[PDB]
Amino acid sequence: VDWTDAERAAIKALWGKIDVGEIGPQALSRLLIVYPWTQRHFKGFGNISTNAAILGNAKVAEHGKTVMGGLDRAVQNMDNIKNVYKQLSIKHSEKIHVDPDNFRLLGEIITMCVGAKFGPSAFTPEIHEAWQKFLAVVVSALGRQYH
Amino acid sequence: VDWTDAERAAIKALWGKIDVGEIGPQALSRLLIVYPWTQRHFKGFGNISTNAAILGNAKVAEHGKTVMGGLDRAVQNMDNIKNVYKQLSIKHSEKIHVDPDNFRLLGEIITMCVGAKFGPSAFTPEIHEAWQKFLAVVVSALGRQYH
Amino acid sequence: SLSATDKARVKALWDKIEGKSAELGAEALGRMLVSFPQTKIYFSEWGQDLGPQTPQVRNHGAVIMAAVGKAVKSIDNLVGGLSQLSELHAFKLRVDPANFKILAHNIILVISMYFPGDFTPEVHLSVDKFLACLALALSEKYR
Amino acid sequence: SLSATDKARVKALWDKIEGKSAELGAEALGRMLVSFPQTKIYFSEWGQDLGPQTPQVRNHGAVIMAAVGKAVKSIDNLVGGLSQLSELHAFKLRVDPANFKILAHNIILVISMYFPGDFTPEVHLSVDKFLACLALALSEKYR
Ligand code: HEM
Ligand code: HEM
Ligand code: HEM
Ligand code: HEM
Repeated sequence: VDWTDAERAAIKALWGKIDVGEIGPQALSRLLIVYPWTQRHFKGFGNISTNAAILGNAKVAEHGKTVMGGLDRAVQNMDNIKNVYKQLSIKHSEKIHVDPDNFRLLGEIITMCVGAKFGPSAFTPEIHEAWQKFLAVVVSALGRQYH
Repeated sequence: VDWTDAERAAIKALWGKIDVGEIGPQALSRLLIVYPWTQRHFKGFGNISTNAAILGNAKVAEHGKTVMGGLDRAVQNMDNIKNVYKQLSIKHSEKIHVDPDNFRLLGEIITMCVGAKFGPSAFTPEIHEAWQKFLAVVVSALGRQYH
Repeated sequence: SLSATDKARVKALWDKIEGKSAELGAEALGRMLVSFPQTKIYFSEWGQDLGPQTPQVRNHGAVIMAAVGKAVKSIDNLVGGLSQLSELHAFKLRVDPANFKILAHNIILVISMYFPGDFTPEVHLSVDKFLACLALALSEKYR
Repeated sequence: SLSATDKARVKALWDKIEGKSAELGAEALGRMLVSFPQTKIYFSEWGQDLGPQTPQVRNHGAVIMAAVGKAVKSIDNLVGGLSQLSELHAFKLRVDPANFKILAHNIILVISMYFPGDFTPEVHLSVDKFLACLALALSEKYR
């Protein structure tokens, strides 16, 4: 939708600092810890029954990286997000049936993790702003089919 | 999106029994009563400070009818809902800023009012089903711009 | 929080709709599965496809309404009186909290649909507050 | 509900972040207005356009965090200790409950952003549970 150069810049610039394999694992791990009902969706990850089980489980770390790769797909196609997320929508919302609001929760956890990594001087109100408009779009593109 | 004849039928058939000027007022009135924080948006309706104030206020009854006319616009354009709601989206979500979840709340109250009017033998699980897929679409088409 | 007034309103409604609860619960559950298919994922062990007509659902219908009838009876301490349903839901089954809203809606829908004259605006408020409080008690064992 | 453990975790965090609350609140409020413009509708009386740099917001920042510091101090009865903020928010201003989630997020975001080493997964859980409980106490006077 309407992205400005200022927005693309801030977002691209931020995705470019982020180390996917580090923020991804931490984010997906927090989702599972802080909001434990999300665990029901990853029954195929094995041992995630305790918080240390979770923090150590390599399958969780692996999947956290897949999520960041999924986000990269959008940062790479910022003007067609909805169409390029054609598959991820269907999977999550037509097959798995993740309640929409969980997308927001993981979106928030990543932002928070992005925050704790870079600080208030890189993750400024201005960046934070472009970034949030970005996740709001991803979130919207991820859901649908359930209703 | 994908509407079947069975769905269009049930929906059209139901909209055709409904008396807009009767369900509308009751629905908008309940919204204001049951979820009072929605009152902040209708400050131009005058006296709605008490539940009887609300139930009697003609401005509330008038507006409830405008809401049902807005829904008629969709029942009339079931395959372009999103585009025909181009204006209502902007108003509610870009100008007024009604939190999205309120759309769901009014959607639920109307359904409930539709329910109390016709009963379990007209508002069957089958109808209830087509109807819900319908409001889910309206709700989605009404919001956006806020994020 | 439920006020004493709220409790008094829920009590009058429940006493009035009791008995018929069994059909109301069958209806409520039966309608959630059909109208909000995302909820069916929690009942995939059940057989025939899930509507009011399947036995499992119609029997589980009376079950929920029985628990709800019991919640009304302990309206002064839903937390304490609901800790086992919470451990079952929030801990054992890992139900997404977002679904409590769905069942509640289908329940209020059924009530208004059965006792319309009695589900006045003021009652609708209290019964909605109660169901919201019920979900809160059930979300107790999540974290 | 907050468990004693939860309370103990919120207490350790708060004691640690106190003082800096004033800048954290300025930041939190400043970020909500900018990142979630739908919230600005509640502050249209304020002047300069709303960011962390405007005085009204930076001063109201310390204000919220002061109330939050006070909530922590009455963590055993947020309802009773918060009834006046609730009457103000839920009754006087008619704030949409859906916004409490927004402020909370911006607050946790600021905390993690300022005391990252201290906002571990377990803390994040408790502080999120507390903020959720806070909103519950403030939503007390809605209906
Ligand atoms: C920022 C939001 C999210 C993004 C971008 C995202 C991205 C992804 C990606 C890239 C995949 C791989 C898809 C494929 O197989 O083609 C995936 C799968 C999956 N995601 Fe997400 N996801 C998000 C949020 C969530 C949430 C909140 C949940 C859970 C509550 C969830 C549950 C799953 C599940 C269960 C799978 C497949 C796993 C399995 O079979 O065990 N996702 N996601
Ligand atoms: C089924 C969902 C809804 C429908 C179809 C709907 C429809 C309408 C329609 C047809 C109008 C007239 C628009 C125009 O001026 O062109 C309108 C205006 C308005 N609606 Fe909605 N609406 C819905 C939900 C809501 C909710 C949930 C709120 C409040 C929480 C809301 C707040 C308003 C306001 C404030 C106005 C303009 C009023 C004024 O200036 O005083 N609407 N709506
Ligand atoms: C919020 C109101 C709810 C109440 C009063 C309620 C009540 C109950 C009761 C009484 C039982 C039977 C327990 C037993 O056999 O020991 C139960 C089980 C269960 N509930 Fe809930 N429930 C509620 C919400 C939900 C929701 C929102 C879902 C998810 C869509 C759900 C999913 C389940 C499942 C999957 C079972 C186990 C069923 C089986 O296979 O026997 N419940 N619930
Ligand atoms: C959930 C956490 C919240 C806390 C701890 C909090 C705390 C406070 C405090 C301490 C005051 C100052 C009261 C006074 O001057 O007497 C206040 C006022 C107010 N709050 Fe909140 N607040 C919260 C959430 C919100 C939210 C979600 C909004 C809406 C976006 C909001 C809107 C307002 C407004 C509009 C005022 C009056 C401001 C003025 O013009 O002076 N607050 N709040």
